[PDB]
Order: sequence, then C-alpha cells, then structure tokens
Amino acid sequence: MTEYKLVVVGACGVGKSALTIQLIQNHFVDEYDPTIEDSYRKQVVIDGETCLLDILDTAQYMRTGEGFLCVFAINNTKSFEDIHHYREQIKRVKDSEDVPMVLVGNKCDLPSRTVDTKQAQDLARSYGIPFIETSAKTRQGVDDAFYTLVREIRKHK
Ligand SMILES: Nc1nc2c(ncn2[C@@H]2O[C@H](COP(=O)(O)OP(=O)(O)O)[C@@H](O)[C@H]2O)c(=O)[nH]1
Ligand SMILES: [Mg+2]
Ligand code: NA
Repeated sequence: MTEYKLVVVGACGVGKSALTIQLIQNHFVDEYDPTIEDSYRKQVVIDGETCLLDILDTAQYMRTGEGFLCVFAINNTKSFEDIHHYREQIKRVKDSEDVPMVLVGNKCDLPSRTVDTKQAQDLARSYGIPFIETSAKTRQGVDDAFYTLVREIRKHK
C-alpha cells in the first residue's frame, strides 16, 4: 500500500497536536504537552484509496516529509504572522520551491476571530497552495486538510 509521510508545523498553541490526534484517535485534546513531538499512523481511505499516513507532529524526519501542513489559528494573529517562517523552513529542508503544502486556519469554532478568510486566502494564493479552515474541536475540515495534502502529493508525483 502507498505510504504518505506528512509533517505538521506552525507556531506553538495553534492546534498541531489537536489536529493530529483528532485525525488519528478521533478525539479532541483540551491540552497536550507542547514539548511532545511524536509520529502517529492511521491507515485511512482517501477518495476510495487505502493508504498509510505517517504524521510527524512537530514541537531526522522533517527532511523525509512528502507534504506539510502549515497551521495557524484564526484567533491568533501572531501565529498567522509566523507562517512565512515555517514555509521558508520547509523550502530549505526540501531544497525545493514546489513542495506539497496546505495552509490550515484552525480553531474556526471560536468567535474571537482576528485573521479573516480573505487574509488567509491571500497568503495561500501567494504560495500557490490550498487553504483549509478547520476545527480540531468539532472535526470541521480536519480530514479535508490532511486529505487535501495527500491529493497535493499525488499531483506532485
Ligand atoms: N476551541 C479550539 N481549541 C483548540 C483547537 N485546536 C486546539 N485547541 C486548543 O488549543 C490549545 C493548543 O493546542 P495544541 O494542539 O497543544 O497546539 P500545538 O502547540 O500547535 O500542538 C489546546 O488547549 C487545545 O485544546 C480548536 O480547533 N478549537
Ligand atoms: Mg503540540
Ligand atoms: Na485586522
């Protein structure tokens, strides 16, 4: 079966771990030690295809990543501001401009929003990447974010 190595990056507190655990374990974590960096697997079906996802939740495996989720939180302007740092890291570690990537705006369940959809869509367009709005709490968008990334890897191959 086809394996996809995915890496989740972004500022502390955006929901990288919550997004990962919701995908893998089907539950929402209200707190998750921010120093734990681990890799997590789930065999899933994406568009009818069975595949293995190896997901590195960051906090010697970044460089082997085939696609990256760049996460910010929609009530965390600072995390949005930091996205360019993580995009550039990824370019450098892959030595490429064309790396499969998805911009994820998480915590969409929260009303105290400060990054609007247009802002984020504009950033995504400046990188040529999809933008997906998620909630790790509700599950909105979660599969779509990871599965879109897999679809970007599929195209890239
Ligand atoms: N309301 C809400 N809280 C979230 C969401 N995702 C994460 N959180 C919370 O935000 C905090 C940080 O999440 P965490 O996954 O540890 O962020 P990380 O540092 O990026 O791994 C925790 O208290 C999570 O419960 C979400 O979509 N909605
Ligand atoms: Mg974490
Ligand atoms: Na503003």
